[PDB]
Amino acid sequence: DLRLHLLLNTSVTCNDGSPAGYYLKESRGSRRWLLFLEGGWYCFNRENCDSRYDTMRRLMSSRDWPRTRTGTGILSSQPEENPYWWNANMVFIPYCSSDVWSGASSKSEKNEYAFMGALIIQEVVRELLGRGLSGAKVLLLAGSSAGGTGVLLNVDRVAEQLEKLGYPAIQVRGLADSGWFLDNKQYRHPTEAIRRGIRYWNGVVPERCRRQFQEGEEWNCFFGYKVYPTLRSPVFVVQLFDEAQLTVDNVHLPVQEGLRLYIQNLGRELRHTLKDVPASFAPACLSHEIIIRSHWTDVQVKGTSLPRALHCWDRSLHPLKGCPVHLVDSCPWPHCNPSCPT
Ligand SMILES: Nc1ccccc1OCc1ccccc1
Ligand SMILES: *[C@@H]1O[C@H](CO)[C@@H](O)[C@H](O)[C@H]1NC(C)=O
Repeated sequence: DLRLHLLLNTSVTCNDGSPAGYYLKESRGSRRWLLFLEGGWYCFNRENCDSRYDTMRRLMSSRDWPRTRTGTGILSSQPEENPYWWNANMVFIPYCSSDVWSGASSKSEKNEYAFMGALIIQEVVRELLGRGLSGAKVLLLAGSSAGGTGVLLNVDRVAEQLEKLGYPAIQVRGLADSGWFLDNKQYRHPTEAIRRGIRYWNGVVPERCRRQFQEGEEWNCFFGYKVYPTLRSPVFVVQLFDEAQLTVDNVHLPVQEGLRLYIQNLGRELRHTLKDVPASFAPACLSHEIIIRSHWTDVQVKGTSLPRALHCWDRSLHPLKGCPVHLVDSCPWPHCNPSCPT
């Protein structure tokens, strides 16, 4: 169980103006800190956000949040469930801003909703420094789905925040799970929704990526293969046949030739975008998310599991014999890897 803390600065808020927060379980014998960003799609205009407020309200408000949450997967404290970081300080940051963690705009007489994802992350970091984060050696910013894209947009800002506050010895790193998407052609007839959302949210993207693509084109920085080369912090990417990617591509699974080629080309393109990413784990499976699932230990690429690959990453940041960090499947069809989830 991680315990809820609502933010002391009550001007940093969920969509509806209620306080944002975080769930914490401390481990005083450890200098490692794991901050996990929840996902859950997004909303991009007044009518679409009103719909979400009716039937997905925990993703827009803290009013009904429980006082505790169970840590699962990489957030478990049990070595059998979490071979990687079972002894770490654990933080779960709920997603209540509907802005893929990019916003910095308050509720006002002009704005029915507040979109403060980027500021929520900053304020969680700032309040944690008083509860032990000041003594950390490593801060791992992790996240799944919209939270995985949120890692890519925020990891370098966290590094900058800690340097300017006077903690230059804390090593900031990122782990982006199921947040690496392609702006490809649909199978039957996305970038428009992000382009509209960014204006609706006052969304912010990393500075080097913003300077490459310039005004009006910041939406490009929500796509992993375009924003990742601009990042300075070390980032491990977990992603080949992602179900959210296929949903936006209008693919629903006796497969004819046209769809067979479409699916095989998608896997080849994903593989291509990861060729020059040295810390990555990309199995040939149809699935979505992995790192907070209890059975995240079962899947393997080339004989190496995800917890092992992350441990090898840690060792590399002190090539390694028998402990690889770049693991991408080469076979071309979903589930050609025998260890894919059932
Ligand atoms: N909405 C969004 C949010 C984050 C990153 C990209 C995004 O574009 C939409 C999208 C395109 C392809 C596959 C999945 C989603
Ligand atoms: C509370 O958060 C807001 C938004 O980031 C900021 O303007 C303000 O400085 C914060 N308050 C304090 C006391 O730090």
